[PDB]
Amino acid sequence: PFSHTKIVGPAGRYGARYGMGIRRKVTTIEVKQRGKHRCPSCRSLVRLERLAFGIWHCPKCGHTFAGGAYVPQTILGKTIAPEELKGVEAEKAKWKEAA
Amino acid sequence: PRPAYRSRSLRRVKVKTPGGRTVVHYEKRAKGVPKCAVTGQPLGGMNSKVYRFGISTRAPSRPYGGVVSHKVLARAIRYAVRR
Amino acid sequence: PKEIFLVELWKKYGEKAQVVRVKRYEDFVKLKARLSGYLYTIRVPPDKAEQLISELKAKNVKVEEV
Amino acid sequence: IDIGRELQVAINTGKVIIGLRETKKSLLTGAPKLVIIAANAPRWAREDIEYYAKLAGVPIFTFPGSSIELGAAAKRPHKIMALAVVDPGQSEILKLVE
Amino acid sequence: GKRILVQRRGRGGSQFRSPSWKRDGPVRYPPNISGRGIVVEILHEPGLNAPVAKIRMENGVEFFNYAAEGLYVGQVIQVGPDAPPAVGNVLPLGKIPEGTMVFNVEKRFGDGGKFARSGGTYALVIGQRPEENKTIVRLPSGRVIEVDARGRATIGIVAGGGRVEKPFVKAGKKYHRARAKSWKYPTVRGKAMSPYAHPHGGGSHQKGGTPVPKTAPPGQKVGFIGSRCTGRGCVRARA
Amino acid sequence: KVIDVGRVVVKVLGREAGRKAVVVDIVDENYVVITGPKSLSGVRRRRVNINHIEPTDKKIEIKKGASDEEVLKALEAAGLVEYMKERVKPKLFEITPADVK
Amino acid sequence: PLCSKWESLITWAEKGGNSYKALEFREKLVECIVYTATEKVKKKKLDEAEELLKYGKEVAKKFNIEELNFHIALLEKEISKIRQRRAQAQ
RNA sequence: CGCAGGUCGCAGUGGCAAGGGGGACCUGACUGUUUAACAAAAACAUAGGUCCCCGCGAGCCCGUAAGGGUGUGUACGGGGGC
RNA sequence: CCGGUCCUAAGGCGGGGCCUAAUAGGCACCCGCCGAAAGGGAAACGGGUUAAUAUUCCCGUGCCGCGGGGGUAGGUUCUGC
Ligand SMILES: [Mg+2]
Ligand SMILES: [Mg+2]
Ligand SMILES: [Mg+2]
Ligand SMILES: [Mg+2]
Ligand SMILES: [Mg+2]
Ligand SMILES: [Mg+2]
Ligand SMILES: [Mg+2]
Ligand SMILES: [Mg+2]
Ligand SMILES: [Mg+2]
Ligand SMILES: [Mg+2]
Ligand SMILES: [Mg+2]
Ligand SMILES: [Mg+2]
Ligand SMILES: [Mg+2]
Ligand SMILES: [Mg+2]
Ligand SMILES: [Mg+2]
Ligand SMILES: [Mg+2]
Ligand SMILES: [Mg+2]
Ligand SMILES: [Zn+2]
Repeated sequence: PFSHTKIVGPAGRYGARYGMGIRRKVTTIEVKQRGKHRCPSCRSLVRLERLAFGIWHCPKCGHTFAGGAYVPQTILGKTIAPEELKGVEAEKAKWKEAA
Repeated sequence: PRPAYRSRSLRRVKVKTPGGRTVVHYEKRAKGVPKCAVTGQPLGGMNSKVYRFGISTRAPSRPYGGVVSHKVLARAIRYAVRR
Repeated sequence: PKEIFLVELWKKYGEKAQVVRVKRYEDFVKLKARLSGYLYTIRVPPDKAEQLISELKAKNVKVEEV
Repeated sequence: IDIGRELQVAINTGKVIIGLRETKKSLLTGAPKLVIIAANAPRWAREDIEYYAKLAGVPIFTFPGSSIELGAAAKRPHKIMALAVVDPGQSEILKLVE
Repeated sequence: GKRILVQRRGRGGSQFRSPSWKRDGPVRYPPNISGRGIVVEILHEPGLNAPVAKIRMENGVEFFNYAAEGLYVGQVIQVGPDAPPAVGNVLPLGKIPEGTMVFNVEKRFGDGGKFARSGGTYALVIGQRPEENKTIVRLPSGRVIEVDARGRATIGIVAGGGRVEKPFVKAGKKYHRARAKSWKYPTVRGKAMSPYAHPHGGGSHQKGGTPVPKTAPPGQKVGFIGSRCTGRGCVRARA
Repeated sequence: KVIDVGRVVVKVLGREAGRKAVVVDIVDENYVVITGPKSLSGVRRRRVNINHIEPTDKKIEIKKGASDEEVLKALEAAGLVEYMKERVKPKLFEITPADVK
Repeated sequence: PLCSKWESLITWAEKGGNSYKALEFREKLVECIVYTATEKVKKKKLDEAEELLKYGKEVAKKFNIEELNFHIALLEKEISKIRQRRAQAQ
């Protein structure tokens, strides 16, 4: 599943310390943090740069925005997003409703 | 003097003198170049290395000079034209 | 000290020189105008060199062989 | 109406211009018929298109997807912010204006 | 001597104080902002619990606000009564539709914002009482309180949620976070002490303390301080 | 076509950025010849890249290859000789790096 | 070429009637050629140096500069001795 | 870096430099700290768990007072126990 | 032209004010200042010399800041190419 490990992939830097449960939590969060995300503006599948916690930057379109601590968009945050970036979905409705 | 040379604020340069010796000269590092006020990148025509303050740096022949790059200036003028 | 390559430009400095020094080599001669601010040096062909010393002596500029 | 299928027809039959920079050139210096801009286009690219289109008297259709889905609708493997349909070779892509 | 650590904290020694020079300023509403502004920066602030946004107002005032989730550099926000209830906009509590998610709520107008200021926290606008000019909102703890309807709050939820979900895996990781905060790190248990140093210190088998009353004096007011109850039964009694 | 002979344009790049001019010739697709008269607005008569100018909504009537004096009578006919004297003032504080990425 | 910026400045200066600046630009043009060529010979990059020296010959003809011709002759003589010693050992 | 051949000693990482190893129980998870001058530990801390006081004009603490710390903070928080 | 001297940091002091039986005691407020010979920060290098100083003296070649003179580009309603 991972490059050189079976289950402890991102958290393999910790070795055999800190406990399986603690390291397992790190693997769960870190896999989404270090995965591929869609930029909320350009919708590219790109590895966003996390400047700090809650600060994300898209290397393609340069979009800098506030998100989750380790993931660019939390579950609740994905519903209260600004509607300026909800233009594709808005026109998607107006194509369907008008046709 | 001496502990002011044990810090890395100056550059330790070794040079061989005409008298045959090798001595260490302590010189200043360069000052940072001017940056744009929007993107923060270095500005063309004003980014040559300068080591002391008080030296005039001739800005490029454009409105707003060494304040913003050509990209910010041209785009802003486009907005002002339509606005 | 500054170096100049055109004799026309160097003549403007060398004419005002307090002293013109001369250093001679096989292929060229070094002419050094000592002004109050800088020392201006030009490397000229040997045939050009004795010519330049001539008028500078006519301009009353001191010419000293180093 | 299939926007993509007509665009493929207009891509292969008539003249379609791909890319934002070509579109601005074709709006500014040429005479296009229909401009298509992706819905998720940035503010500077959107407002440049409408202003030149408003001056040029050329209509604009906002594609109901993003730049990526616009490129997929035109069969291209890349993104497409905006395109100009200069000639609808066999397609009915000009129906989108109404 | 004999004074306990909680009594020594009140003296304001350097190891108990906030290094607030590491930050650019308070995250508060200026009292006189209205109109349109631009999100010019999004910054990490040491010791804070959320990313911070810098707003360049149209008239020229720049202030600091906690960034709502989804706020981006170059965004245009609306401030004032005439603003719409979009995410990132700063509005009065009177003009917020009910059921909206808000943060940095002002209890009274002009204090700069008091509630819902940590990452991932929000306040829900529950109701309106325009006759007395109050807005009923539910704070992040679940408490329902009335605030000034003229006061200002931001639309959305505070960015940076899930930060406490990730463990502080090493003691060194919590060490570095303590230096940007005011906490004394680390902490010695009371019963690991001697009787001169803590009420719990002492005996050959050291023990904790039973709860103290609410009237207990300083130096005796440690452990459970007039608690309604303890343990799992207290959690059940609350529900 | 917007960039056409008789169109008032604002030059955006170079030393003459922000100044006003009028297209008098068309070289090719990539180039046109602008001249807002140098006595009037400050722009010398030369070719300009069409990407380095911003068209305005104001246009006048002059034939191709129009002389500099012809544009002056045309703009005074439109009463735009004062409009050609102003220079465009940008608002750099409204710009963010997203606009120039 | 490497010193083309100095060529354009000379014609611009002479076109505007700046005889003083044209002389200063003429000196800079000769400095750009002799200095860059003389550094290449010291590093013994004769292929790079000869390309600069050939360009310097054109510029002196195009601008009537004898001092380029005198200094280019000195640099070509040095190039001959460097190439001669290389052939001897190799 | 490799291959082939020859060859000397008791000894070829020839001096210098330079891990003895394995099984099992108790115990503290671990790195870390500690009685300067008889105790380095199984003691302290620790990450993790949990409980309590608190919506800020709070809670807890310092000061005779003026006032102050937590606080350029706000429950994904401050303080207090285990 | 090497350092201090200048700047501010964490901090501190003084006056006013408030507090205090009172001060030589306290400081949230206002005003000023102090606070780094390792942070920021103008400008000098090589050679020679003494029993003992040496980027300080002497030689040579420079640099910085402040001010002045001449020439020059420029300006002289208005804009440098
Ligand atoms: Mg220093
Ligand atoms: Mg430095
Ligand atoms: Mg601390
Ligand atoms: Mg003990
Ligand atoms: Mg007791
Ligand atoms: Mg006791
Ligand atoms: Mg006990
Ligand atoms: Mg040994
Ligand atoms: Mg241990
Ligand atoms: Mg250990
Ligand atoms: Mg001991
Ligand atoms: Mg011992
Ligand atoms: Mg223990
Ligand atoms: Mg456990
Ligand atoms: Mg218990
Ligand atoms: Mg000082
Ligand atoms: Mg001595
Ligand atoms: Zn993006």
